[PDB]
Formats: sequence, structure tokens, C-alpha cells
Amino acid sequence: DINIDDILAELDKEVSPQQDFSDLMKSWKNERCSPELLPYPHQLMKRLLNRISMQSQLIENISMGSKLPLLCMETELERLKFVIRSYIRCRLSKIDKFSLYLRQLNEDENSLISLTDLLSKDEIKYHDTHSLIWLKLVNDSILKYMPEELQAINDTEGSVNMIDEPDWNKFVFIHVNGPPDGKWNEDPLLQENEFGKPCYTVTIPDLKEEVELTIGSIYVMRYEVIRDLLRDDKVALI
Amino acid sequence: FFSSYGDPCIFGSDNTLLLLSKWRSPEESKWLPILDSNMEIWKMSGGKETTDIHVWPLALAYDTLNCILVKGKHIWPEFPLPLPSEMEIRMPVFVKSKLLEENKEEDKEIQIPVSMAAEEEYLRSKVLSELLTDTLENDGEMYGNENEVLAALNGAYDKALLRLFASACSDQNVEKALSLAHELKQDRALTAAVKISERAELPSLVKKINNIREARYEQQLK
Amino acid sequence: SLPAHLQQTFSPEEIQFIVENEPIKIFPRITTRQTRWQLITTDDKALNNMVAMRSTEVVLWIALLLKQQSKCSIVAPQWLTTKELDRKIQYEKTHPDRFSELPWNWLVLARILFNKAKDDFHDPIHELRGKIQDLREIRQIKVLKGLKYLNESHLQLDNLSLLEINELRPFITEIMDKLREIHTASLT
Repeated sequence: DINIDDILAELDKEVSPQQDFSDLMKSWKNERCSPELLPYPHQLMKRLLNRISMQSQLIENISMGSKLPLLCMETELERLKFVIRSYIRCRLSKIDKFSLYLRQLNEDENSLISLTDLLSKDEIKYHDTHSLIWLKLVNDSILKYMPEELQAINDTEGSVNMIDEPDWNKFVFIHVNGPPDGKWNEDPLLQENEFGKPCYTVTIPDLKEEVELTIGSIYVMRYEVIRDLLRDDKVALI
Repeated sequence: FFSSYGDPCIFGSDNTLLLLSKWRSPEESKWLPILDSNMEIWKMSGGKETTDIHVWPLALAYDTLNCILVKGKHIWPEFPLPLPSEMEIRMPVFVKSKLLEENKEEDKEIQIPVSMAAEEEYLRSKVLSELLTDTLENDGEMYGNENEVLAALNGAYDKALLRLFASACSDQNVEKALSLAHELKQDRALTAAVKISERAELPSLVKKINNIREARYEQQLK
Repeated sequence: SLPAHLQQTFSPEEIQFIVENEPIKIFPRITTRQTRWQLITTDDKALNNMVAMRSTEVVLWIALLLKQQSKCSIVAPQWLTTKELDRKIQYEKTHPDRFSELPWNWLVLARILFNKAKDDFHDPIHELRGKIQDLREIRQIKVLKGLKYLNESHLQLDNLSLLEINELRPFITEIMDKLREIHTASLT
């Protein structure tokens, strides 16, 4: 019999502050779990901080001018500020642990990414000056007494490597979202399993093995194996 | 009680809701059955006779009944007051035996033919639009937006008719399809009906619809 | 800088905070429709356009904020009823490996609504408190069977709740990491 659902669809059809907070929640949750330091959202933070300032002035103006709407506005601003506070504290904690690694990544002239791409201006200031403070402390206290072959602080060639770096093979929990627009027919990686949902396929190279990541199922997976799909928002960390 | 727009309404001992339409015009005033509670519980129970359940009405808000769902021996509520429920009106068109046959987890609500659903929607849209129109014609808008609801009802009305029309075309009943085409309002829908007729491979009906569209375009130009 | 207990995981307070951003259906007891709310992380139209005893949808934290006073009543989610929970227990017993398809926030939302909104249910609350317990016990049996398949490569989970995952996270990931270290050391 004659289908018309498409005829009805074509007949029938004839950035926001809400979205930014969802992106902030996404960034916060991903930053907490992942082993590496993810790149800073430069644009989002500018817009959010401006909005916070304007809302604060509006609350003051209305206060100086029913109680309940003011209660909602005040506690909403508290809820918004808490997330940003937690997020920035986590990022600074990551910068403490990978300071020499980030410095070495910056000193490499052939690096595919610059340190200013990855970090915010405040983070750059913190990294630079904190490294000098720590360096001065150990340089005078310990290294002043060592012979010239052992006076380097970031030595790679010694019997133990003095530089730490992320564990790229850490296990993480994931939830498979698919492409964000619902465009299952457009995603080139998204093949299909038999009589069911679409899926992605990944190769785990130490073992020479494959797995199928169906939409909507949860997995415990190595970080490096799923890094690209995470960067493309095909999956989200639980 | 009176509706949220002053229509007279009453709930019968048969557990049916009746509303008086066209009361402003004595040669056109008429009583309309707009909702049967028993039929709703029958479908909700998966086609079962849960006579332990009773409905206690409260008030009518536009298209939706406010009511308490009472369970047990006594068919009326007690203290402290249980919370209310909300339920939409629908036209009485269905049959138990036919819907059981169409249907044929154990309590799952019975599945209905698309023809019945589209038919009921078109009737419900028509009645709702007429009552709202009469209200606006005499008493105007209270809030400044009810015309938008009326526009939505007209869209739903043509949409329901297009599904019924397409069924008639798929059955190749040109006579019934043409009779249905007269009842469509917007030329958007008539254009869709032309496409539907092309899919049905009915050039005679494409011709006669376009005759109607040309006639109605002339009536629109006049 | 960050506390030691927050290096790799979310505390239950953060889990509650995450769940609180979801929408919920309410009946207001006042009309706001013609000051205005002027929120910045949500829609603002719904709260500005409320009419008494007209159903509407808002974020859960504002819903609980209103229900603290007389101005609001909360509609329970449809899965949170005796009939549905009976069916889910039967599914759990029928399929001895699969987890039943409850929503990702079922534990958190049940233990919020039973405290803040004990008066707004239709079912007797002393039965719901029993059936929630039955579901959690059966799921714990199924979890204890699954911890015999920790391995060097991966694992699949389905319909396991957020709080249930967060409860287990530091054990699964640690033991799995050490099995990986032992295996790769033999390859190198």
C-alpha cells in the first residue's frame, strides 16, 4: 500500500546559554577520568565568565530594587561556579604532575602541537613560575653537591628515566553515543551488525584482536584504543 | 460543571462525559458524547475487566479531564486526599472484538488500526475547532494565543484526512478518495493529495483534484 | 592540590549533583503567567508561564526547591510503580546473565523522592521500599558472578546504573591494570 509518511514530513515542516552548560559538564567529566591533560576550551570559557559577571550585576540590581525568583537565581549562580572551580583545580593538579613532560614537549621544535595551544594563559603562568620555584629548591639543597655528570634535573639517559608521562593504556569506562547529529547514514566508520544497532570497530594491537562497540552498550576499554573516537565525541567517559 | 470556557458539562451514571454544543443557537443546539471512561480503562488494562478501578471526575480543563482514580470496595475517594490525574477526551468509535482481532507483557494496551486513529483524530479535531471557534466568535480570547491552538487543530484535521485519503487512493476507490478531497482546507494539503494520487497512479484523480484546486483557487481569487 | 579521594573518581555527592540536572514533571499550585526568573543554565519560559494545576516540566533541583514549600507537587516517574517493578524482577529472574533495562539513575532518584516527596505517590510507599531492595539484591548476585572474567583486554556491561558502576570502579580498573602489566611484560 501507498506510503505517505515522507509526504507528510515535507508537508508538515513548512549557541545558547543552555548548551554551554552541557558542554561544561561534558568537559568536566572527561577531564576527571582521562589519564592525559586534554586541551583547554578557549572560546567556551570566555563566554561563560562574561555571563557570570553580567548575572552577578543583575542579581545586585534586582536585590536593590516575591522572594522565590531571587532564591532560584542566587543558588543557580552557586551551582554554576562550583563546576568551574572543580574543573580548574583538577587541571592545575595535572600540570603539577607532568611539568617536565610539558616542558620537554615545548622544547621539541618538531612537536605537532605548541604548549600555548594546550594551556590557558593563567595555566602557562602557573607552570612556568612553579617550575622555577621547585628547581631552585632542589638545585641549592641537593644538586649543588653532585658532580657535573649528574647535575641535570630532567635527565633521560640515566639508569632510571627522570621524566614521568601519562599511562596511555589505562583502563577507563565508556558509553557509546554514536555521531552527535543522529546522522547514522553519514558517519563513514559506523558500520552495522546483523539485525540490530549500528556499531564501531577497533583493533587492540598487542593482542591482534577486534571488538565491536555497539551504540548504547557500556565497556571497560584501554584509553589509547578509544582516544580518537573520544576526540570525535563518538563516545563519552562514564 | 461548566467547562474552562463556560460550556455546560455533565458526567453520567454510565460513566460517560456529555457536553452541550451550539447552545447559543436553539435550532442547532445538540448534546455530544465526548468521552467514555470504561472504554479507556478497558484499553489501559490490556482489554481486561478491572472493575476494581473507578474514575471520580473533578473538572474539565479544555480537552483534559481532572479526576481521581479510586481502587477498592467504595467507588469514591477518602482522606487524606489522593493526588489527581489528567486524561484526554476521545471520540467513541472503537469496537472491543474488532480490536482484539486486530491485536491478535500480558497487560499490554491493545493496538488499534491506523484508520480508526486517523478517523477519531479528524472527528476530535473538527469538534474541538468548532467549539473553540464558537467561543472566540462570541467571547473572544482570554489570553491572546488560543487562535494558535485553532490553527494547530486545523493542521491536524487536514493531516488526518490526508492519511484517510491516501488509504482510499491505495484501495483505488477514486469515488471515496474524491469525496474525501473536498474536505481538505489548505492547498498545501491538496498539493500533497496530488502527489499521493501520482503515487497511486490515478491520473484521473490528479486531474479532478487539480480541477478542484483550480476551482478553489478561483474562489480564493474572488 | 585536589584531594586524595578525588584523583580518579566521583564521590556520591557529585553523583547526586549530576542526577539533579535532569527534567521532571510537576503540578504547580500557583499561576506565574500574566518579575521573571531569568535563569542562565536552563530554559526560562516554563517557570515564567506556569498556571495552577497545569502539568509542566522543569529541572529536578528547582522542582525539589519548590516542593520544599506548598507551591508545587511532583509526579512520580512511570517506572517507579509496583506493576513495572514486578515485571523487572521477573525479567531479572528469567534471564540469569542479562541486566534488566532500568534507567541509569534509578537508585539515586528513588532515594531522593522517598525522602523529599513521600506524600505524592499513589502506591503505598512501604511496598516500593521492598521491591527496590529486591532489585538491588538480585543485581548484586549478578555482579559477584561477573568478577571472575577480569582479563587483559576488555569487558562489556549493559544497563548497569551509574551509582552501581561508581561503587565498583576502583576495584575493576586496578585489578585489570595489573593483569595488563603482567601480560605485556612477557611480550617485551
